[PDB]
Amino acid sequence: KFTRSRIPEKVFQASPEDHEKYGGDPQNPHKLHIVTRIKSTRRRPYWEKDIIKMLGLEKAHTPQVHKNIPSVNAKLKVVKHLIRIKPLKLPQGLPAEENMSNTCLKSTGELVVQWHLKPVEQ
Amino acid sequence: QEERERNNQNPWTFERIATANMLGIRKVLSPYDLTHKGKYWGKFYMPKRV
Amino acid sequence: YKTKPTHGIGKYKHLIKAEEP
Amino acid sequence: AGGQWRLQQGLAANPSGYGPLTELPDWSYADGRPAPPMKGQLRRKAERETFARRVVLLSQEMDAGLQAWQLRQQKLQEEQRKQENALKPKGASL
Amino acid sequence: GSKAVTRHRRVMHFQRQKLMAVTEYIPPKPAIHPSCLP
Amino acid sequence: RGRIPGRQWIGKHRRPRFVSLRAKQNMIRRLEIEAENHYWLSMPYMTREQERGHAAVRRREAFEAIKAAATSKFPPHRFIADQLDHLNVTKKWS
RNA sequence: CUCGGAGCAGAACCCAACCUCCGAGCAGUACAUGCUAAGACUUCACCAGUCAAAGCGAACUACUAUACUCAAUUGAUCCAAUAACUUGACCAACGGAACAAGUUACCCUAGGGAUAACAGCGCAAUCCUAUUCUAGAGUCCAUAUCAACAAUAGGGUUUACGACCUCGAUGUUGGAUCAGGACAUCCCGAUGGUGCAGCCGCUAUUAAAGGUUCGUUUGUUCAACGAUUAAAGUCCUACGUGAUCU
RNA sequence: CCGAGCCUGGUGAUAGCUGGUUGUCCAAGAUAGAAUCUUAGUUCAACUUUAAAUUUGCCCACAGAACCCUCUAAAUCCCCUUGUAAAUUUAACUGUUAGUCCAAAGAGGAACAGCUCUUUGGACACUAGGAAAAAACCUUGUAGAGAGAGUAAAAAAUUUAACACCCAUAGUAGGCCUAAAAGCAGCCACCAAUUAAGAAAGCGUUCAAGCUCAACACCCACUACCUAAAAAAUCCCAAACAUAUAA
RNA sequence: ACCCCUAUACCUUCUGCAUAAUGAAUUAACUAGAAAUAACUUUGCAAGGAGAGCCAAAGCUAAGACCCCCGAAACCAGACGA
Ligand SMILES: [K+]
Ligand SMILES: [K+]
Ligand SMILES: [K+]
Ligand SMILES: [K+]
Ligand SMILES: [K+]
Ligand SMILES: [K+]
Ligand SMILES: [K+]
Ligand SMILES: [K+]
Ligand SMILES: [K+]
Ligand SMILES: [K+]
Ligand SMILES: [K+]
Ligand SMILES: [K+]
Ligand SMILES: [K+]
Ligand SMILES: [Mg+2]
Ligand SMILES: [Mg+2]
Ligand SMILES: [Mg+2]
Ligand SMILES: [Mg+2]
Ligand SMILES: [Mg+2]
Ligand SMILES: [Mg+2]
Ligand SMILES: [Mg+2]
Ligand SMILES: [Mg+2]
Ligand SMILES: [Mg+2]
Ligand SMILES: [Mg+2]
Ligand SMILES: [Mg+2]
Ligand SMILES: [Mg+2]
Ligand SMILES: [Mg+2]
Ligand SMILES: [Mg+2]
Ligand SMILES: [Mg+2]
Ligand SMILES: [Mg+2]
Ligand SMILES: [Mg+2]
Ligand SMILES: [Mg+2]
Ligand SMILES: [Mg+2]
Ligand SMILES: [Mg+2]
Ligand SMILES: [Mg+2]
Ligand SMILES: [Mg+2]
Ligand SMILES: [Mg+2]
Ligand SMILES: [Mg+2]
Ligand SMILES: [Mg+2]
Ligand SMILES: [Mg+2]
Ligand SMILES: [Mg+2]
Ligand SMILES: [Mg+2]
Ligand SMILES: [Mg+2]
Ligand SMILES: [Mg+2]
Ligand SMILES: [Mg+2]
Ligand SMILES: [Mg+2]
Ligand SMILES: [Mg+2]
Ligand SMILES: [Mg+2]
Ligand SMILES: [Mg+2]
Ligand SMILES: [Mg+2]
Ligand SMILES: [Mg+2]
Ligand SMILES: [Mg+2]
Ligand SMILES: [Mg+2]
Ligand SMILES: [Mg+2]
Ligand SMILES: [Mg+2]
Ligand SMILES: [Mg+2]
Ligand SMILES: [Mg+2]
Ligand SMILES: [Mg+2]
Ligand SMILES: [Mg+2]
Ligand SMILES: [Mg+2]
Ligand SMILES: [Mg+2]
Ligand SMILES: [Mg+2]
Ligand SMILES: [Mg+2]
Ligand SMILES: [Mg+2]
Ligand SMILES: [Mg+2]
Ligand SMILES: [Mg+2]
Ligand SMILES: [Mg+2]
Ligand SMILES: [Mg+2]
Ligand SMILES: [Mg+2]
Ligand SMILES: [Mg+2]
Ligand SMILES: [Mg+2]
Ligand SMILES: [Mg+2]
Ligand SMILES: [Mg+2]
Ligand SMILES: [Mg+2]
Ligand SMILES: [Mg+2]
Ligand SMILES: [Mg+2]
Ligand SMILES: [Mg+2]
Ligand SMILES: [Mg+2]
Ligand SMILES: [Mg+2]
Ligand SMILES: [Mg+2]
Ligand SMILES: [Mg+2]
Ligand SMILES: [Mg+2]
Repeated sequence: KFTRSRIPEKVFQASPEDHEKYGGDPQNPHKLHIVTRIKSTRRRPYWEKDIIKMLGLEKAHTPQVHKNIPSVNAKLKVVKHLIRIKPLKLPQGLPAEENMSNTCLKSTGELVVQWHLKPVEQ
Repeated sequence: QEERERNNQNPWTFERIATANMLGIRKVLSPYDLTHKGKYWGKFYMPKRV
Repeated sequence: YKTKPTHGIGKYKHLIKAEEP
Repeated sequence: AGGQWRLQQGLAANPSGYGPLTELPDWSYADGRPAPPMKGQLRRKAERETFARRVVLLSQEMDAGLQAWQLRQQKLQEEQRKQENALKPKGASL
Repeated sequence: GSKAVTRHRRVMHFQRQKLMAVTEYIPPKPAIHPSCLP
Repeated sequence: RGRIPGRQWIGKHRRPRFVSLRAKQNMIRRLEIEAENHYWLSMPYMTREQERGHAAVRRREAFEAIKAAATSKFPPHRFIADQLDHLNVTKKWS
């Protein structure tokens, strides 16, 4: 019978080789996720369809930010085959009230607080 | 056979993908495939599978 | 329960000689 | 075509995504007066702002939650010290 | 349909069939063939 | 002369299907994406103990809005002007 | 054909087959198995069924004593019997119609390819063929020839199975007529082997251009028989072909 | 036009059965079972729809849920947090209750079926792309216009059987058994001559002869020690290509 | 205009129909959803409502809004027919 899958915890234990490959820092884990759905929920069990709705991933290729906490990660582990998970990067820190309207999320996962639409002078 | 599994240069193995439910592959696999690891299909045994 | 670590705590027939005429 | 190359340069895979080719105004008045913002760009500006505010809201909740947990741990440590004090022992030890 | 165990080799699902092809054994390939070295 | 008994893709005897070169590459490409997802789920920012209760206030207030909207259902107000304006259908020039 | 236990259904519940097994239509002991009443369970509805603290009244200061032991151990309404209490069906087709069997090819109507006979299709148990294996037979000799126990493939001609198309119709044997095709070749051609002297044969490779009889009996396909022939081949074609015929 | 006439009337007989059922637009919408002279139907549940009330619903952390027993199964139940926005109750009803394939755990058959029966999930009975055509596999869903753009799934690979050369005397026809057994029908031993050769590994002879192998010598045979085919009936079946920087 | 590219009529019935399942030559005309019980919605009046009856522990009165067509073989009565 096809039932829900229990993923062993050994799968989610990063080796030192993995850290070098992906550049993550285990001592400074990223605060937020960037979850994007890249696979259809059709031809998948209903519990995967429901979790996608809970995460706000109804529309594919639409980035969504979620907190890097065990409860949120538990939902991600169920539909990890339908999504792309990337860490959110803040080169200039969190957006402030002054630059709320000048933010953009680049394809590299970086949220830039200034977006001038001009070439760099350097 | 143990040597073949040790020096296997393929980054992807049946055991790793099936146990981790990668790609949702367990929707087309069997619960016995968690322990057979792709070496057995029905009554048939495939010695070349690693 | 089976999955719990306390599985089989109530087993007693393995301590008794099998009397099956 | 060339979606992967654009990703390697930090650009959007689809050229219609973020960038000067899309977000810049398509036209302006001949005398130089700027045109009103395009309705598509207004939708993206509002959608980006909500995403930016959600990032701040999630970050502040985790920061506040971490402080609350740390505050509880500090409070728990102090409670153990107070219970140690009691009446002076007597009897055999005196 | 057919049961889990069949006398003939049952046709695998295409998703499973692609998994078998991807996870084939790849023997290590030396940079220089051993017969070409002393 | 070569025909598949019954339907092609169902039954005991099926038309064989073979994995092309690009079929393998597509599966490997998606396998690499999921492998990176495993890495980013291995480093939670907070533990389960620290996470507890950090968003209870917002969640409770969010549901109170749902309750408020659910219990606010009522017929709309009715105005005299709306009823009287129907007399304008026979308005004529003098 | 109703009810209960176990497997299928391995761990909360549930879960079918004209599925695999074992049983029930009682018995025994009490005579407070008296009355009443929170909160619950429930056989996937309902009906029905199940457990119950407290309290009243008893028992009791020995009695695993307080809703008997026991798994199922059973039947609604109406109605009938009775002063009352209460009782009454193998209504077993067991949610039960108060009481009604055969036959129809003399048949009719409404439908159904939701469902059989016909053909197609699926399948290959059965049937057929090849190869692998080398016990045995062939005086000796496994492989001239034949072949056991088994193994791996293939064919879709037999008998079955399934019920997918057709019941606001897809007309059945055999024959006549015309034949199309397959080769797993009966004859004719070309070859290998032989337990091939020759003459006749056996076996295998290759070959589908050509040919493959007339009659007695039988509705016959067959089969038996007569006389021949270089030979009187095996099958498919909606068991080829009835808007061509019988 | 008689298994019992015909006409009229009851009669608009009845039909769980078949057929048909008329303007535009949008929205929600595929559903465990139980009983039934019942399985071609109905009623109650379930599911679905509308309106309404007010409050948790779903996803789930530990802790927790059986002994008997062969599979020490995949899992489930419970469940705060969290991510989410639904859920229950009240009022009023209809329809669905003749199911198909795929994956998985099983049962029946033949470890047959496009077979049959359950369970978990998917898809179909809705869109579009792909696997050639294609309900059931893959990709993908929320709707319009565009002579823009990035992508998803998405093309079938493979071609196999050479092999050594050279050389051989002898105790002795070992004993026993046996008509005969002489290396080679059985039994026992399996010692020894020659630098070198088993009281004989495979053939052969009625028994013996006879032909090989294991010996010496010569000498770099300086070997792979992983395997195997084909046949159907109208007419093969896209055309083709081994070479220009992986997109 | 055609040539190019794309496209398996419709209704019904079904698990599923281009289906070689059903009906249809075509035109015009004719030919098929009738209502209580409550409930809902909108007025009136209000512990009363209603133009005797009836209902009423916010009810009551009034209105709006839901329920098809064709077809048997038969049965019976009374006539008419050798
Ligand atoms: K088939
Ligand atoms: K009955
Ligand atoms: K069969
Ligand atoms: K028929
Ligand atoms: K011929
Ligand atoms: K005759
Ligand atoms: K019926
Ligand atoms: K001898
Ligand atoms: K029709
Ligand atoms: K019909
Ligand atoms: K057809
Ligand atoms: K049809
Ligand atoms: K027909
Ligand atoms: Mg199965
Ligand atoms: Mg076909
Ligand atoms: Mg059980
Ligand atoms: Mg259940
Ligand atoms: Mg119940
Ligand atoms: Mg009591
Ligand atoms: Mg009954
Ligand atoms: Mg019952
Ligand atoms: Mg009755
Ligand atoms: Mg007769
Ligand atoms: Mg009659
Ligand atoms: Mg009839
Ligand atoms: Mg049928
Ligand atoms: Mg049926
Ligand atoms: Mg017929
Ligand atoms: Mg048939
Ligand atoms: Mg036919
Ligand atoms: Mg076959
Ligand atoms: Mg012999
Ligand atoms: Mg011989
Ligand atoms: Mg066989
Ligand atoms: Mg046939
Ligand atoms: Mg069937
Ligand atoms: Mg017809
Ligand atoms: Mg004929
Ligand atoms: Mg012919
Ligand atoms: Mg031939
Ligand atoms: Mg041939
Ligand atoms: Mg000739
Ligand atoms: Mg010769
Ligand atoms: Mg015929
Ligand atoms: Mg004809
Ligand atoms: Mg005929
Ligand atoms: Mg007459
Ligand atoms: Mg009628
Ligand atoms: Mg009837
Ligand atoms: Mg809709
Ligand atoms: Mg009855
Ligand atoms: Mg029914
Ligand atoms: Mg639940
Ligand atoms: Mg909860
Ligand atoms: Mg109803
Ligand atoms: Mg079926
Ligand atoms: Mg289903
Ligand atoms: Mg239907
Ligand atoms: Mg297509
Ligand atoms: Mg869209
Ligand atoms: Mg000697
Ligand atoms: Mg001797
Ligand atoms: Mg001899
Ligand atoms: Mg010897
Ligand atoms: Mg000799
Ligand atoms: Mg030699
Ligand atoms: Mg061609
Ligand atoms: Mg083409
Ligand atoms: Mg076309
Ligand atoms: Mg049908
Ligand atoms: Mg079609
Ligand atoms: Mg036609
Ligand atoms: Mg038609
Ligand atoms: Mg019909
Ligand atoms: Mg007409
Ligand atoms: Mg009406
Ligand atoms: Mg009405
Ligand atoms: Mg009619
Ligand atoms: Mg009568
Ligand atoms: Mg009469
Ligand atoms: Mg007369």
